[PDB]
Amino acid sequence: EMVRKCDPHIGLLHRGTEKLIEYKTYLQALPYFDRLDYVSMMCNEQAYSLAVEKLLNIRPPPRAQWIRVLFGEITRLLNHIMAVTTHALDIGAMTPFFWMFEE
Amino acid sequence: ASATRFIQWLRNWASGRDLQAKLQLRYQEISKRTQPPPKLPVGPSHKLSNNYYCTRDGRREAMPPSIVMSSQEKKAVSPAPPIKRWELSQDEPYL
Amino acid sequence: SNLIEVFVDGQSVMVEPGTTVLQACEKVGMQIPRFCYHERLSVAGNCRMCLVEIEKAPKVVAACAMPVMKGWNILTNSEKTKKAREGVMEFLLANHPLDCPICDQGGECDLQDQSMMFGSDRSRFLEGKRAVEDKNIGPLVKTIMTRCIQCTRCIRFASEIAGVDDLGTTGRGNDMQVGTYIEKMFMSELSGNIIDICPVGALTSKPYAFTARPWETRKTESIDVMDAVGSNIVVSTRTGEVMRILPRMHEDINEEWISDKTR
Amino acid sequence: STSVKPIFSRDMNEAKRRVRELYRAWYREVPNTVHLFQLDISVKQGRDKVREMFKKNAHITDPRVVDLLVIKGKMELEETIKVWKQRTHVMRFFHETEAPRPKDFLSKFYVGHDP
Amino acid sequence: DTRPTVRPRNDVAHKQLSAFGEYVAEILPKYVQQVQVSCFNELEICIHPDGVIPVLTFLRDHSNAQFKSLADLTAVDIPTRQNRFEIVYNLLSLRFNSRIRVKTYTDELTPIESSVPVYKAANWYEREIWDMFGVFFANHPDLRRILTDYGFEGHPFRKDFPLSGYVELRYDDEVKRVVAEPVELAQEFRKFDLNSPWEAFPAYRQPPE
Amino acid sequence: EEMLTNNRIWRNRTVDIGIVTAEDALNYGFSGVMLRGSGIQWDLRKTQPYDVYDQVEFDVPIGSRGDCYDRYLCRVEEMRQSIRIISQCLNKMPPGEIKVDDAKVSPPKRAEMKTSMESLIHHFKLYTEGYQVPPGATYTAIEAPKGEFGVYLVSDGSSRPYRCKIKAPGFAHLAGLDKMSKGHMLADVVAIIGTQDIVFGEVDR
Amino acid sequence: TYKYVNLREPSMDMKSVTDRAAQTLLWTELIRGLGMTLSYLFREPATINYPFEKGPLSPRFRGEHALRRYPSGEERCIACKLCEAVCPAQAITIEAEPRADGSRRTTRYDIDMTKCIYCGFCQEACPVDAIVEGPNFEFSTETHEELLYNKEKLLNNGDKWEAEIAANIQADYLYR
Amino acid sequence: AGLLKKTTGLVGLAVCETPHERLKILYTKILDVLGHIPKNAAYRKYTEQITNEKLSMVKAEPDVKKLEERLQGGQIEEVILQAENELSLARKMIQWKPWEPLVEEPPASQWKWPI
Amino acid sequence: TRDTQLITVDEKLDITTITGVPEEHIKTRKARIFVPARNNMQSGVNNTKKWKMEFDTRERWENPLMGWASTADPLSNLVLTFSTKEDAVAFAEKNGWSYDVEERKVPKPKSKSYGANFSWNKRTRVSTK
Amino acid sequence: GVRTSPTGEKVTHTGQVYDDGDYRKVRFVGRQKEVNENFAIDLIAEQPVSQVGSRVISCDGGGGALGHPRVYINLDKETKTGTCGYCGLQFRQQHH
Ligand SMILES: CCCCCCCCCCCCCCCCCC(=O)OC[C@H](COP(=O)([O-])OCC[N+](C)(C)C)OC(=O)CCCCCCCCCCCCCCCCC
Ligand code: SF4
Ligand code: SF4
Ligand code: SF4
Ligand code: SF4
Ligand code: FES
Ligand SMILES: [K+]
Ligand SMILES: [Zn+2]
Repeated sequence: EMVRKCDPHIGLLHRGTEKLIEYKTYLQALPYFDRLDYVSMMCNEQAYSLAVEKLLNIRPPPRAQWIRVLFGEITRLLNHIMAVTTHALDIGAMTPFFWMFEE
Repeated sequence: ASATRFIQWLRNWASGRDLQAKLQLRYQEISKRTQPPPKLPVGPSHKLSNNYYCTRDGRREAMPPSIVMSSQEKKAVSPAPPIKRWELSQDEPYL
Repeated sequence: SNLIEVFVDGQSVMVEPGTTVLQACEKVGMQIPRFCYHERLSVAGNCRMCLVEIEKAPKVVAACAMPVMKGWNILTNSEKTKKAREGVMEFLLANHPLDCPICDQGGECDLQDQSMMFGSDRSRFLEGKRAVEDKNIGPLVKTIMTRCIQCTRCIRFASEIAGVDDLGTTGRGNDMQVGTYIEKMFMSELSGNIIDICPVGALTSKPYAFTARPWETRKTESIDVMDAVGSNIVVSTRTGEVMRILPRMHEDINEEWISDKTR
Repeated sequence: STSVKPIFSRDMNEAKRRVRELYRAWYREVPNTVHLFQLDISVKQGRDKVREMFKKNAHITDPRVVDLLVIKGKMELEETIKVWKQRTHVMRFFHETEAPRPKDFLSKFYVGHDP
Repeated sequence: DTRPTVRPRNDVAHKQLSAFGEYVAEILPKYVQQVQVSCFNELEICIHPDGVIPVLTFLRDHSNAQFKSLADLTAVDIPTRQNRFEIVYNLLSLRFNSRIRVKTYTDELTPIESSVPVYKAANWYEREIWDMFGVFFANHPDLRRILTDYGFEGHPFRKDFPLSGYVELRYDDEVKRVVAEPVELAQEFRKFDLNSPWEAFPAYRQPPE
Repeated sequence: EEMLTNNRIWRNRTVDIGIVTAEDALNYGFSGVMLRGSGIQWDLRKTQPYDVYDQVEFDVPIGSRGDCYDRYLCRVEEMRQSIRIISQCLNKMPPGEIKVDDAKVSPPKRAEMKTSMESLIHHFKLYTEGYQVPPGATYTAIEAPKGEFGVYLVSDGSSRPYRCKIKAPGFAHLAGLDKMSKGHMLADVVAIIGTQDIVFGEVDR
Repeated sequence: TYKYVNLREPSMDMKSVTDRAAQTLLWTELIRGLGMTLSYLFREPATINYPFEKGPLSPRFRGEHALRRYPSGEERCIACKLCEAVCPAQAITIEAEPRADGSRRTTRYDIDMTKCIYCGFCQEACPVDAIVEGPNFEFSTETHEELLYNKEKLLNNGDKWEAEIAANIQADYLYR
Repeated sequence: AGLLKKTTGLVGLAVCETPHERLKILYTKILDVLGHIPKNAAYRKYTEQITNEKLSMVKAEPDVKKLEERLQGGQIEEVILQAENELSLARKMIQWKPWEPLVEEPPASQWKWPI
Repeated sequence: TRDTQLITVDEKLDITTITGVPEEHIKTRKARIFVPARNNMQSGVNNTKKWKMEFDTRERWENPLMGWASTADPLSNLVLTFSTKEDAVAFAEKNGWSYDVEERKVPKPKSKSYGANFSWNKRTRVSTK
Repeated sequence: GVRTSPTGEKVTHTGQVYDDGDYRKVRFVGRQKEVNENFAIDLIAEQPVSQVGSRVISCDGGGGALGHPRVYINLDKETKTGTCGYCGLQFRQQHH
């Protein structure tokens, strides 16, 4: 049970996202970004929005920026609960997953 | 909230924290599910004068990239000034 | 030889005498906004959307009608030019009906597209709007004339292409109405082509009414066989069905017109 | 203009060496593949299929293209040898389910509009 | 910067990044073909594909650069170009808090040199490019498909590959396995023509032909 | 933390497991906690700030041993700092509009669309053709919970992007699993997968 | 600013050394963890008694699609096809023709609910509030075909759910 | 100098007991390597200029913590590693010879965008 | 100059075998290289600036269940953009497609005079403005 | 209203019905053909014509922002009733 080599085989969830986006409008492509790191949904939206705004050379309003950061940090809590409580479950600590998934 | 006084002590002692102050089950302190109607503000461009779009058109202010060089005793430079060393937090430097 | 020299945003273009500011801007790749000008119709100069600033001149000139003069520098992207376009578009849309969802011209309307590119993003018109009667000019052309922007392209086409002088303007001012005054049919072997030239949804095809939208149609370039002229056409197909026939420009045959039978 | 960076082979003679070497590796590997994947084909059938794939491209004369085809083949070998593939992947070369498609004018005419 | 809706401009970065581009071009004339800095302040270095290792190593290791992190390595298919594939390297310098984009080109048959010697992150990125675009990176530790199915033939991200592909899978009870068959769609993908006939951005108007 | 932080079993499973050096982490393309567990002082919210992250105060957790235990502590402390940020965002939330007041990009309010001709036109075009984006190419990155998340977006001037390459932090982290798992048992590899924080929608795309 | 998560050195006085030894030998910290699980045992569970109790929702919830009517009973839809154009999944199919009274109305309005991503773009795009994602989420089926919705299905859903749909719009139309 | 650091803070990086001596050795090594590079080459003219700056600061400042602040390269061990990297790069430049003119100009419209 | 050590290949470029395309969708497909016609319903000319490549239309049929439009042609919605006819022809040739080129139809320059509307002796006189 | 075909199948508001020889009506065997009984063409006709005292009237469909885009209808023709292109409501000008 000592690991000599690891060969991660991926693509079992490759779903031609980047090609599909070229057949969609910029707005139509945004939901694809929620479904990438589907544990940090609003964070992925923000990156795409920032890129498009930069190309558009526009600026989001101030209140929207504060809302983005607020929900970006809520989204960080959502991700770090899953990361911590599924790291623990895989290691055998089942209980914390249930405590924190209620949050 | 419905826990008897003995049970509150037992679970407070075992955990070690006053759990009744910060309960994890929401009760009546949440917001009402029916709220008064809103009235939202308007943007800076909701003006009837001095609001020509040509003065507030970001897309049209975007220019093609500058061509610094093309095949068609200076001091050395860095991409940007060297970064500033971070400072330890004064709230709690060591966890 | 006889060519004169003019400048479009500072770039030199040599144009034959009699050429218009508009036609000069084409030779550098710039398309001036337009609603009334059509290259195959007579000049009218009534929409005022082609207005463009000439450097060292205090008045904007209608590019569609003003010949170029030697040495003129044409400022197509100046503030004065851009503000003139926004003002004109604002007047055009003031009494325009809110009909884009129910208007078959949606997605292929020059008023929509030129509003997006050369107009403002909002309205300051807090008044009521004009409404107009609908006029029956036959079974092939549907008239929702509240959408008319009074460009007089239909009037000019009928007189100068079809040879029929049945379309005109009745009244004056905001109440000026394009039509026949009397109840008449604009029936002709070239009647349908007023639908194409009309930049708005005022004139539309009755057979094609409501069936499709511009973006969902695949364009196939074929030929007409109803006659021996061999008019070049476009066949718009959606989901394995033929929806409409449109002209395809060929200078040496059909120009940009087709017959009603073909259409 | 015609001067181009090579991939491996500098001439078709050097490339055709790699094609033959690749055929050798495939020919040895079919017997194990039938045994390991527990296929219901014969070793002759598999070796015939290898010959067919090598025959399809029997017209090429560009050293660079032949190098890429050899590269792609060798990748398929690593997959099959290491059992990264599965029985469904190995048996896709034989197109068992695809009923024979007509290949004469009249037969195509009776069924559809395709050339 | 008092226009509410317009992105602010930062000229200090534009002057800084522009100078560093002159710095690279002067130091690496043998490979640099073009240097450009954008309106939103990003520097792009465009190089001959034979300077990938020299240019990347210099940027990684030079004391006035120190781009130690390869954030991304990707490709773009532009069919009209005779060298249809544009290889893009995006690098991050933590020391100077800066980013630089390096661009090069190749075609279907011409290999590019693997950057794994410079950044060990490039191993998988280069595998993805091969799998998705079909570009071969020479002297790679293990070049093989990474995202596509085993036995998948074709390079999906090329602009000439159909969106829904050429084959589709199902389970057949006769052979008791998953089989691949030519693709037939109950509802064909509907191609919408959205581009407007009227120009939108004059500043990018291409010179007439 | 009572259940895990000082638990000798948890520490045994995570301490000195998956040690990644600062130098290798950079060249292998790591980001986020993977770098910060090794002692690299880097958080894009502090160095390349976006939105209003420069108007909020927070501390970046940093590791010392580069192990799965330090990365556990960084993530758990990052949760605390997010609560710190949320408190500031709640109290300094400004009034005003929420989308850019430029209706050639952002849709107008439904009331205006039903009353004004310009608003309806923009609504019609924004939901059919969409806004046209000037030609260009940008790499835009953020400090996502899992690391640096970036998009290489290419515009041809039309309303539909030409190319969109997605940089996912897990793509590089997974490629480092072999290096991170050298001289370890099967159960340790299970832990190394978790400390990396891997979602395969971003790794595959 | 930054903080160190694990860069503290222990105290080497005998009392501290002895205390750590007790922790090692008497498993104090492990016993501590058992207490937390014991405290949770005497806490009220967070479970709800579904289906007799339901999870909270908001008026903005995006659920089963419905086609609405004006108070007259006339269909709100005018076949503009904006929903069809914005749908990121190409889940909507529409064919229209002039009705016998000359109205612009649909002959086909099909939503493939196995293509839908329930994004709500089609209710944002609609200029007449005709297509809405309703409140319902309990429409699971025993077959795929039952999830390919046509115009009649979507109209029946509107007539089925109109009372709830209208009230939710009344609550949120000022935010929209 | 002062009291030696217990740790640099970076995993895999070891504290150097002789920082100034090591830096002087490496920077001097770089200048020797740069001598072989042709004079007009910009790599020599720039690398000399920055390296001789860094060398002067080491000789001027005895204390390590003051030296780190002035060098702006992080901990002194981070600086030493950077010196080794530049030395490695210098030796590679001699074989690459990037001071020579451009090998080949690109195709006509290779860098044109939009197309 | 370039010192990679290069080879000479005098064969024409053909990449059909390394593209993964089925044989049927190469030999039997006819490409069309054209500049799209201006939509006669609009006067803009920005969609006539670039060459396109399309393929021949094939059968679409009604799905028995819902009446949708079903197809078996993988190249149905494939449209490529090129800056020039030469670039397009090269791309088709290397991919082994048969092609037909149709030349660009440019609007002819014209004589436009607002004065002619008021001619004294000519038929260009307009009877209405 | 729902009228039934000679086969017994219900006809829809789009006039769709399967003819006698169509095999696709087997999908309804043991199940049902779902048809909405409220035909919008019949219900709009029930609404009375509105008498107004102007040449031009506006319609928003009711509810303000909850209706349809505001349009103005000309009532200068006395041989017909002005109809809304969105809601189907009819208006007539009342002889002054
Ligand atoms: C007085 C007259 C002379 C007679 C003197 C007699 C000797 C008396 C003093 C001896 C002290 C012995 C202490 C107890 C034994 C120590 C065990 C030990 O070695 O621990 C070290 C071990 C190891 O701890 P570690 O973390 O230090 O491991 C590494 C060890 N070093 C660093 C030294 C290499 O601890 C454990 O055993 C952990 C066990 C994990 C599983 C725990 C499950 C939960 C159990 C909770 C309930 C426990 C109560 C059960 C009661 C059952 C009732 C029926
Ligand atoms: S003519 Fe154009 S702007 Fe007017 S309603 Fe029709 S689509 Fe809208
Ligand atoms: S009906 Fe059309 S073509 Fe005629 S004047 Fe009005 S807008 Fe112009
Ligand atoms: S909710 Fe989104 S995906 Fe679903 S039908 Fe509406 S627009 Fe399409
Ligand atoms: S957007 Fe609304 S009105 Fe337009 S077709 Fe869709 S449902 Fe009908
Ligand atoms: S185009 Fe010149 S006034 Fe109309
Ligand atoms: K028209
Ligand atoms: Zn109405």
